[PDB]
Amino acid sequence: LIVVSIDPMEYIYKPLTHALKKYLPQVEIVSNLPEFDEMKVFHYGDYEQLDMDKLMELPNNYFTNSYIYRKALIRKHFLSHTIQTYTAKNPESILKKAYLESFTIDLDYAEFLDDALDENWELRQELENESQDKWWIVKPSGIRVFKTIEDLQAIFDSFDDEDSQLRHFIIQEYLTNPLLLASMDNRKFHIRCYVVCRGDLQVFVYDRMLALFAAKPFVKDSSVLEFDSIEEIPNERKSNIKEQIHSITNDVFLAAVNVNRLNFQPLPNAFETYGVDFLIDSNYEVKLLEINAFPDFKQTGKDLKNLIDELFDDTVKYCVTPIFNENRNKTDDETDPNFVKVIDYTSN
Amino acid sequence: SVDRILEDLLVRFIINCPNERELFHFEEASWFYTDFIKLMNPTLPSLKIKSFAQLIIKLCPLVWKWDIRVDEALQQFSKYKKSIPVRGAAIFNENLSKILLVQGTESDSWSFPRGSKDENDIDCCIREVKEEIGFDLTDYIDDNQFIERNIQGKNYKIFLISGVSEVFNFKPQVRNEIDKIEWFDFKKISKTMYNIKYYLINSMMRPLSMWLRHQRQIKNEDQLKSYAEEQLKLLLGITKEEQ
Amino acid sequence: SQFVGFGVQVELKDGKLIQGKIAKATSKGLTLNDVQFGDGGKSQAFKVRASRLKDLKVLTVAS
Amino acid sequence: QLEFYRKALNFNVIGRYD
Ligand SMILES: [Mg+2]
Repeated sequence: LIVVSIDPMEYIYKPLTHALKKYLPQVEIVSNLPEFDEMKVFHYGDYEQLDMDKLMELPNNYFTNSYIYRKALIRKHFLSHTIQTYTAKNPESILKKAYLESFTIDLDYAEFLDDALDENWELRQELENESQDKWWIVKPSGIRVFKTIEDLQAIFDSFDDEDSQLRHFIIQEYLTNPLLLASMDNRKFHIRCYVVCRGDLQVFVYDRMLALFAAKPFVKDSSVLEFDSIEEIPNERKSNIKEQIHSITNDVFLAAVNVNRLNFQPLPNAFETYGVDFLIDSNYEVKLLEINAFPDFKQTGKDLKNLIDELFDDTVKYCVTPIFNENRNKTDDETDPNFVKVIDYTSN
Repeated sequence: SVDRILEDLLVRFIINCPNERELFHFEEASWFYTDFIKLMNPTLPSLKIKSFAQLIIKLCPLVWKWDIRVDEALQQFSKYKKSIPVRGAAIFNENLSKILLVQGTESDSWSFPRGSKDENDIDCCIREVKEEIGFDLTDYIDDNQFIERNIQGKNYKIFLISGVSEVFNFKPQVRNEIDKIEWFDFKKISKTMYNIKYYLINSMMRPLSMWLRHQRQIKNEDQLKSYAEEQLKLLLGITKEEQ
Repeated sequence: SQFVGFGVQVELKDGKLIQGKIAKATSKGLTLNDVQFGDGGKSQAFKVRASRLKDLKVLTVAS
Repeated sequence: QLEFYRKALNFNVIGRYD
């Protein structure tokens, strides 16, 4: 069975259903699964409209496109603490260098900011110690830059006189060392990357990835470009850029399993896909910002959509097909050059 | 007429059935006329799931296929859907402008605060709001107002609350279950509806809106009842408290 | 003064309670149309003076 | 029967509403 609870209008229908027919035509695509409510059911839906009990309880029956507990990577707060602890154990890794430390703040309008800053001591000091420290950014979860806590004091003084009726804020280290491309009007860009996660636990970096540029050169036109399509970046630096991406994703996925099992936890009966965001620095170093689950695939245009097709192909080929086929499948599979198996495991 | 509605209701729901479950069609029709005809034709009776389902069996007895009981079939439908039940509250502010929403620790979608082996629906809602927001909704809960929809097995029964303080310093009792709590301007949600992720609220934008209007007429007039209560006492002569 | 139509309830010290819709409001008296009494009596016209009044509540607004 | 009568009853709802 194939339960496609997600809307037909939605973007990832033609790339996902056309791969869910190419590999599994002897199986039937069905929209709503609550009719039966024991055999093999795959279900691609949206997190909120997924059945969790049916997945963690009947493992060999239900199979889906999401893991239940996985807040260790997806939530910024839990992501920052996850790399910190991994590095405080394996300091040898890249992860610390690649990571752009990001804090959050509960700010009730009546409540001051010193008290909501004293509320996050882990942030307080990062703003208190300033010697050579990275210029900080404030997302309203507008976007502003500072260095002092007193610099941030004044930004928060603006918000009332400008309307404010906002509680949740994010603080991240903004680095002024980016990559400015003369071919791209020197428009600031970041990279979106797709990772796939089969069961307990395989990790696959999809090696076709998009370069996404902000329209304003400082704070020619081509909004979204495959990064593997950038004529300016050298091929021997481009591939090293890809290597750093593969190593970050290596160190950051296991950095979750091994920290606390309860926070991030994979299921042998499900698979997951995330949008791992980085930034290329001037000295050609990639710095990651956030891992996002159920990412907006629509971002990759209507042209560059085959980028999302080849992904949906490899997510069906490497994730949905072994649910219904043989146990020979493992040694029989052939490694795609754009779907690298960065991680392999033996469940629990 | 009253029976012209009951007719039209079967013409919209009961007749969309062919070609090929009829218990959902029956629930959906009962919800439509419960969360729309109630607020518009206030005189009409708020007939139950079983009752309204029987009311059709008497008028259109040609639509019923088998010889299996009416009450027995609604037992069967609820028997099928008896997996995990969910209850929640739609919490609005004093001015009826904003609704208080929560965003989960695992999902970025914004739903009403939602979530017992023996306790009833009201106790579940009171306890889940107290665990995810901090405010013990006991004082504000009205048992006769709610919306209901079953999403892929799980039944969702949301209670409707208004007059809640915007100033209130809400904080979760269960820290790693509710990531964020925020007030959303109602007018804005309706316009944004189709980048921001909204779970259950989207399925009930219309009944929530209608109820807000109903709760506003009732508030604006309740004010002119207090006005006249006073305006009549401060003229109706010998009026005090002797006991 | 145009308080006509406002259905009001009047609680009294004698032991009686009277509902009914207001017809006239005056500093000396309150007059009711379709007055129902908590003694099992319904009358179409009631006249009650300011002095013989104890408690009041404004039951409903006009239609 | 039902198919045909349905072509006569639903008409008294579309013509009366809008
Ligand atoms: Mg606070």
